[PDB]
Amino acid sequence: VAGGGVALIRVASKLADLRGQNEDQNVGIKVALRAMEAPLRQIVLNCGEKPSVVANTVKGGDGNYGYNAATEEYGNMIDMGILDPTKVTRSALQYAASVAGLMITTECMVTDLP
Amino acid sequence: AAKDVKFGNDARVKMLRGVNVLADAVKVTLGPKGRNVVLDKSFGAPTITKDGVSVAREIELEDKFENMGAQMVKEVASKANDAAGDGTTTATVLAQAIITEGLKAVAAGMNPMDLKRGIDKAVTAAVEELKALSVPCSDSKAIAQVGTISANSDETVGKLIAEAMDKVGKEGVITVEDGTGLQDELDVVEGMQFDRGYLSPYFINKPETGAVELESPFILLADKKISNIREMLPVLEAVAKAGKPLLIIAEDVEGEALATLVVNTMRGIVKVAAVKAPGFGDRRKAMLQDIATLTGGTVISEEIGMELEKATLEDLGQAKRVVINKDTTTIIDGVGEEAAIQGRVAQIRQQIEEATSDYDREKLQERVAKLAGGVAVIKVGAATEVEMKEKKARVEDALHATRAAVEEGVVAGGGVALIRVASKLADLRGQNEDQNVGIKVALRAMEAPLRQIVLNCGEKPSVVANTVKGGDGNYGYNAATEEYGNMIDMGILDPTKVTRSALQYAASVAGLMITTECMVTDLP
Amino acid sequence: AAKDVKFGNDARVKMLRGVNVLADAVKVTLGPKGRNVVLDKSFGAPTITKDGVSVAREIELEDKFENMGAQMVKEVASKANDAAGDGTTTATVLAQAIITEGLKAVAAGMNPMDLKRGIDKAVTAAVEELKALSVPCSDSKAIAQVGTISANSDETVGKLIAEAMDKVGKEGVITVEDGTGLQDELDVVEGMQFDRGYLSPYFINKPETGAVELESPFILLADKKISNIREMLPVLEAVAKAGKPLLIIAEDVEGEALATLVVNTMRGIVKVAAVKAPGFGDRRKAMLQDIATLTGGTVISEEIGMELEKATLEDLGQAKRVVINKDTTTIIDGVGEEAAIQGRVAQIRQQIEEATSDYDREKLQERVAKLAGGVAVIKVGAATEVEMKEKKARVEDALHATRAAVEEGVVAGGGVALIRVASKLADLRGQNEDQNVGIKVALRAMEAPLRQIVLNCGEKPSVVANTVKGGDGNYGYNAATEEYGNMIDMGILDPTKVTRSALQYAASVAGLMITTECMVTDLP
Amino acid sequence: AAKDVKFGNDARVKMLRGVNVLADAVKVTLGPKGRNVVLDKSFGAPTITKDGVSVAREIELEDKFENMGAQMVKEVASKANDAAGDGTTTATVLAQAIITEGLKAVAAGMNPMDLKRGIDKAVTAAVEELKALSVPCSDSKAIAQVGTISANSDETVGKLIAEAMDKVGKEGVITVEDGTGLQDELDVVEGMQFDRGYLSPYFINKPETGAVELESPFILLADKKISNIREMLPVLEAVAKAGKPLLIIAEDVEGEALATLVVNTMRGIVKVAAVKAPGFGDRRKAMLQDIATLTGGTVISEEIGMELEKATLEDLGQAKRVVINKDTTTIIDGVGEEAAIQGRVAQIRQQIEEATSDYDREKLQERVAKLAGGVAVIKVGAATEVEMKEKKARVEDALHATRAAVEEGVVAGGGVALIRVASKLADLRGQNEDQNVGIKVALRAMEAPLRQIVLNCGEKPSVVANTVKGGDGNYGYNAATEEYGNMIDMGILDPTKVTRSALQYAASVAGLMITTECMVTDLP
Repeated sequence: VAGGGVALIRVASKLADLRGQNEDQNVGIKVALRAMEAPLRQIVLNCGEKPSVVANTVKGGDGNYGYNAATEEYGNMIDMGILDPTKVTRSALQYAASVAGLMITTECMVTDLP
Repeated sequence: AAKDVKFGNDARVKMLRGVNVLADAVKVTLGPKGRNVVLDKSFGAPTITKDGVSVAREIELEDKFENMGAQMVKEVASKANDAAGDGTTTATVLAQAIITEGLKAVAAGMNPMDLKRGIDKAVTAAVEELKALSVPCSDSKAIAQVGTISANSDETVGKLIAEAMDKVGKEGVITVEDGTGLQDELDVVEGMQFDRGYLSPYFINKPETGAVELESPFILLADKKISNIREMLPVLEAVAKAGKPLLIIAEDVEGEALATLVVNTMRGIVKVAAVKAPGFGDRRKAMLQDIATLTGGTVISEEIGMELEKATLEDLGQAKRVVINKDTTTIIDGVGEEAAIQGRVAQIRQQIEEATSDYDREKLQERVAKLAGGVAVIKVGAATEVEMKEKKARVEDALHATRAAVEEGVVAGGGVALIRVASKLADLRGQNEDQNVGIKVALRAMEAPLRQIVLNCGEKPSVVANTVKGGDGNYGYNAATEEYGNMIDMGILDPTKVTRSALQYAASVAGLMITTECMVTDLP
Repeated sequence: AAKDVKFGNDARVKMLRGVNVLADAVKVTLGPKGRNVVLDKSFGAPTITKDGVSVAREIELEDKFENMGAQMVKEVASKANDAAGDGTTTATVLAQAIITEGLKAVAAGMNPMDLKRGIDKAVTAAVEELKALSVPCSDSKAIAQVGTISANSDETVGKLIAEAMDKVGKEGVITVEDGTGLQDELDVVEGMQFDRGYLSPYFINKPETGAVELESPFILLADKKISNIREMLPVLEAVAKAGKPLLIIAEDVEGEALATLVVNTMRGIVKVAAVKAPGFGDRRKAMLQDIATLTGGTVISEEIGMELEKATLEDLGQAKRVVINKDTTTIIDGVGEEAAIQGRVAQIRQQIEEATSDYDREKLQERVAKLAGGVAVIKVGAATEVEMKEKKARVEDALHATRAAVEEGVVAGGGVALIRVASKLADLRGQNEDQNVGIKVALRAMEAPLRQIVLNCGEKPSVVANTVKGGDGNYGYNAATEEYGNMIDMGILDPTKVTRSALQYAASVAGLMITTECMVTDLP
Repeated sequence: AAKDVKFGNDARVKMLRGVNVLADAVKVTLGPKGRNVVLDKSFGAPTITKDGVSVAREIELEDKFENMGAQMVKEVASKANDAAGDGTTTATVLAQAIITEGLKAVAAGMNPMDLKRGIDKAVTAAVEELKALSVPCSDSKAIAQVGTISANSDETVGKLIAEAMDKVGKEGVITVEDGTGLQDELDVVEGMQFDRGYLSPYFINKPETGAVELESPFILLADKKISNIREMLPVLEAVAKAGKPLLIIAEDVEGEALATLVVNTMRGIVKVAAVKAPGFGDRRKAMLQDIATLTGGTVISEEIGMELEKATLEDLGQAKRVVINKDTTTIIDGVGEEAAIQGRVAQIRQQIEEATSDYDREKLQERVAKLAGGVAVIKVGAATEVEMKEKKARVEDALHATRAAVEEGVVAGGGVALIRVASKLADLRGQNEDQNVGIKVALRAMEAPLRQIVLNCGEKPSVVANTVKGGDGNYGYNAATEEYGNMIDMGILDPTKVTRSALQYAASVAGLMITTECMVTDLP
């Protein structure tokens, strides 16, 4: 799928309608979606860019329309040669979400005294 | 002397941090199930109130910067209350909203000057989209209804207001006084009202309304500036006698004279208030005369060798009661001869028969109006002095809401009017992505009032907001009975003029702060 | 008493550190998208302004040294505003630029006295290279156009100014007052104006413009110095009567007398202002007379046994209104007999027919000019007192910019005039590498104004600057519409006199500070 | 374990603060009026040196972060000395320069990744602009001249080098040993040299040059990795006998075996050094043979059931002397039969007559070269052992500078070569303003070396720099005689290869640090 973190940002803009059983769960959704923009927004940021402009632009298009941050030029990511094995993007996300979940649901920590 | 200066981001969080204290303290009194705020008072027992206006008056932080922030939204938010007689708490919770997301967007790197224009546009639109939602209100059948709703449903009050507006017109002048017992009284008396406020607070003696008030006072009409009390002594100490308070109307009062008076008002040595003559130029000189005629007595203009010394007690004017606001002076019942005044209007009309212009005509038939219209004076009556002072309070408030609906109509209350107007502009866009955010920020903010009212009621803000955004028109949510429906029909409304004001004003300051880069203040 | 002394490098960073606070606080206003600066005010609601002049007036740091630094660029930067009625913020952001790189170069080991000369050269050149870029402005078709652009495009104002200059000449005297209603009035009255300022601030009562102002005052003309009030009592308390303010014109007022008066002006016990007689020598004595004739009344010169005691009330002068600036006294409408004044000019002309010199001739036909030219008085009119006081403000400002264009022409605004002048001197060199740096520093600095205006607009300073440096003439960048082109044609200009001023002044102080090795101040 | 992490700006000043200690301590040695640096030594009398290399070896700060910074420029700066035999101090003062203004620009808000590219460009250019300024050096008339200048003008040394290069070619192999008395000796012996360094310092025993050195040692040629000493015991203790040091050449030595040996070298129980066989693949296997033939003895490859146990003493190789550097092994005088070796070259040439490729051909005629070229061995002679050990030092250094000129030519010394190259690129620009700064920073930096040499001489850096930037070519400033002119002619030059190196390397680390955002290190 499209690299440079766009694959995620696209998938996110496609689920704006998604909802859950109650307002909390909705936030739960909105939090995860908001988060999926991090990778891209950081790549951009590392490049001394304007994260918001570039993110909104990518969220505007459809498909693998991304932003080759290497040449500051938008277009199709796969054609430009910027991609990531779907398996890694899926993994990174599922895993991140796993630990994120666990910690958000932690109430107690036990450890050794210094 | 030495100052402290903060810049950009640093200086902004300080302001926000400050306004948050203001907004959060004042917004818990918002909405039917609003909570109490306990205002400790110097010596005595605290004050428990739910009046946002009172809570804001006291708020004032310690950090010089945070204060400015809070002090800034207060200056404007009160501007809304002074225009429609209500909607301060509203304008405040609004400004907090705009400001919060706005400064959030700035940190997000976006441009300030654009977020601003984007906001002012989203508002400019909401205001027109609001005039359309506005249900008219012209037949005295409606006046009597709005005045009623604006007084916990006392069909008496509504009627009273109406009977009055009927005697002097919607543009007339209506005054409220204490009754002489059970049963209400109403009638018009030779009076007048111009747009001039007190030349300084302090004179105020009815902080309940924030205005001055004088019984059977004297009116000093002098065409000239006054900065030296030495010209008052002759005809000022002669007023300490008779104990009759004195109203000075002159082109203006400055420094020495003014300060000297602002002093004596607290030191009880004579209670006098003075304000600027109305208008300017030759017209001011003429209007000064109108007043004199209407209140009996004469004007003291240098133009004819008259000095404030060669002025006895009869040269002075006199009426049965005056009332000064932050920007309004109104003379009630003038000693003026009901025959001489009729003669002055004679001239003014034979001066229109020589109106070699259009502007000149209006301004003249605008003067006969004041001088010939008179003033309606409602005297609230009740069973006991308490009930009465209370009712006179409700009437005074209903008389305010009424005039705001008669001017611009009314709209759904409970904060729905705004939330509707907002859902109607989701398509709205601007010149660039920043300006678009500017728009989306303002729209998002317009939900604050409702979402808070709901929140104060231990509800689910989101559910209730979406539901209201679903319907159309004045389909709202009477938070008092947890039941949706038409707001106007349920009796939950706000004079369009106050909702428009609260918004325009909140947006004003929000904009200014989002576009501030530097703050300068004193060192602690 | 005990002092603190800092030296060389140590003492310099302190100044810079100080001027930076001044410059940064004031420059965020620069250009179309300028931001607001919130100035906290003792008691009341803060003041939100974008006026660089107001922001600077308040800045004053705590560190005794840093202050001097900031206080130093303010003394000069204001000198520019007093000369062309504008360009203070500019001169400031300029001095920051020069100073920053300059002290940077000093640390770099280079010589200070050379960096200076290198800078003064780069400037001396920029000023001539600026007179050339200057588009003339002499036909009243242009006056009426500049006056217009200098007032948000009110073609009325421009016209008004022109009609005035047409009556008294480009060198005439134009005064602005309040109107007597709708419609403007203009006409010339027997008046005069000399180059003398108030003998002390405080007298000021219109801090809005920083000047004095007296209505139908009295003018005391005494040829002699005055340091003892004991000579005023007879003819000063006699002025407390009639309440008519008093203007004292004497060779000079010192200590006891002066202080004693500066006191009473705040204590309201009589509002009087006094200034030094014009010129010096025998001419001063003669001009004093001119004034007397023009304002009716007589001069009190010791030369003939006259004492300030044997002076009644008619011996005194009198006019309908006076106005004192930091360096200008102007008498408007003199009681003087329109027949006696005509007789004085008789002498002065029969005294030129005996002009055994050239200098002597000019100075005389220079007096008839003042005494015979009179003064033009514009009375701004508007619909309401508010609109009017506002318009009168715009006219007063346009009347200033106009006179600065009539004298030296106008050039492209938005800071391009400077950036152009800079790109034209890239070849310029001096006596040694240091002086060359001196040049390059000043040139680099002349881009600050534009680069800031652009920056305030969330732009890319570099792109925009290079582009402007690419073209030629008044090819600029209207930052208000993000579109390049001819600045004069787009209506974005600045009187050459102000741009020249801002630059010359900024360079002055920048030079002085770069050449400072020691600072002495009080111990905290 | 627990670590300390610093970020961005915070972490950068730490590095800089660190590298500054390094640079300032090392640069005060620069050029002829270079000062001394006193290096305290554990027990004994301090060491007074002007050798920047030695001063840097010792520098190592306490603050974990600052250290890294200093430790980072050292890693690279030494890389320059290892490539051209000189130019470390240079590369350091350079890196300080780039880094200082660079991080200064970052704080100025500019982009790091751009400053970098701008710098690398400015360099990429300076390198080509340097190859052009480079005066060739091919005729043995020049070699003998450069070798001379690179030895305080001992025309003997220069000649000696030349006579040698003449026998083995510019690409030959030249060795320097102690002489057998007065008079120098030179001759070629059956030897060889490959690009493999010691498998670990410590083995080093001539820290004066930082290399190993063995007299009439044994050479162990085994095609295989070795990590277990248990395979050495049989043929290692048999080497403790005869006391003849041992050189192990195997595919590689790891852990247990390696460590075990690095131990014994300090514990005197046998002095052996080992290095990796040359090349890789089948060629490595073949080259291993070449060595064996050349040094008499055989290879022990598992491929044919041979074990490091069934290996006597004659199976082992032997030569008259070896020398290992950080990346170079060189065998001098092999026991190998001058008749058998001639037979091996027989095969290698009849293997080229079957060269079904081009690559394959070069790599083969590259082997005969090593195996048939032999090694030139210069034996410095002098009057006394002292004079001699000293001269042998000079020759060893001149032999290095010479080879760096023979490869890439020579350019003006005293830091002018760089300052010239810099003034030639003033026009150079990049894709954006940041990159431009990147360029300007690198150029400004290239003046450091000269400006320091001058400074060490109590001169006026600026004057002298501008003067040199005025002229063209190798017009420099012999700081030794305060007289300008042609540097090459005056005898002040540097092998182009070292100047190019110092620059490329300095720029490398400078870049990396300017682009660092995070540092992680151990907690104190």
